[PDB]
Amino acid sequence: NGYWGYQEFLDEFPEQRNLTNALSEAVRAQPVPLSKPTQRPIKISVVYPGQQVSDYWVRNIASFEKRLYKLNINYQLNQVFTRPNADIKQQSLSLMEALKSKSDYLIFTLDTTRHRKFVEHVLDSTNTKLILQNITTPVREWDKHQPFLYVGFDHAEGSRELATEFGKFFPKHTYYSVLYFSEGYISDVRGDTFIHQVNRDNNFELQSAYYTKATKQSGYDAAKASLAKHPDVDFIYACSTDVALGAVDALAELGREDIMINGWGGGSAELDAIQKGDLDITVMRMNDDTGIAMAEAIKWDLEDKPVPTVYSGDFEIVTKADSPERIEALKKRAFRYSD
Ligand SMILES: C[C@]12OC[C@H](O)[C@H]1O[B-](O)(O)O2
Repeated sequence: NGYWGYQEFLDEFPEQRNLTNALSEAVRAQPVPLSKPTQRPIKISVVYPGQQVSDYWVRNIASFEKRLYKLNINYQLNQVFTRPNADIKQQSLSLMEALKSKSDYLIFTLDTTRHRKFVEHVLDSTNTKLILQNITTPVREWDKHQPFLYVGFDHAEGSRELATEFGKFFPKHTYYSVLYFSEGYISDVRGDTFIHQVNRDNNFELQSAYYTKATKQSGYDAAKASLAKHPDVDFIYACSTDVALGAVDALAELGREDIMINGWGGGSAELDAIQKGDLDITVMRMNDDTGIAMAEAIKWDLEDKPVPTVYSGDFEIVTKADSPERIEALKKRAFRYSD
């Protein structure tokens, strides 16, 4: 709460549903280069998390850049990567550092339930247009001055999808445990969604839930702790890729192939795990649509057209039973720009 649902926000503001639908159609269709020429190259700053097992951020940037080049948009890209185990203070520092640069657009990610007012205050203190990655639920407080774009793949949707699938894999009252992200927005929107739906619809019983540092090692450690205290579960729900892959390592170590485990995002490492059989299911992002959306949103802004506040991309479900052909087809769709 303090957030709009994606679909709810689109229901409340039809103009926005039009703008977002239009953007989706623009993403789907062939590049249509910049109508109105620019005065000079546009300056773009990026603050993203580096050194993760998840390829989402790097792929995102790659697709963004490809699409910019095809729209004949002339840009300069200053990329900053935050070291892992980087505090939120450290992230905020990287962020101010990037604001010094006085760029036209700033693309970044930050926990908005832990640094809500910080971001609200950055918003009110620069002419740089902000794009918030990996969030698709606009903040209610910010009605006076929303950022230029919230962009991502809606966490609650993907979680609902996973919930529905686990509902098919297992009978009512199944015991399970959860591996959250770090405390904050992602855990709330991927984990609690899942727990709520699964409890309400299938009467599953949660045996334990653990926060992580959002790293592979942490998902491994947390899986080990969790199974040490609660060995008897039929599956573990993981809130993210790195945590899932750590947990897979732990499950192999403890010899627990009787436990099911999901991925979250469906990037390359996950798809490999799925094809190996290590990961049982995932919800796959059609990854590149969000890089392209951002490039399309900047075009419109430069052609002086209205830009929607939010854009979410779509998902597919993938299981270890899917054929190589299905997988390759999905990769063809998701990594069309970033390969
Ligand atoms: C993008 C992301 O969101 C949280 C984490 O940064 C990534 O891991 B992930 O692939 O599970 O989704």
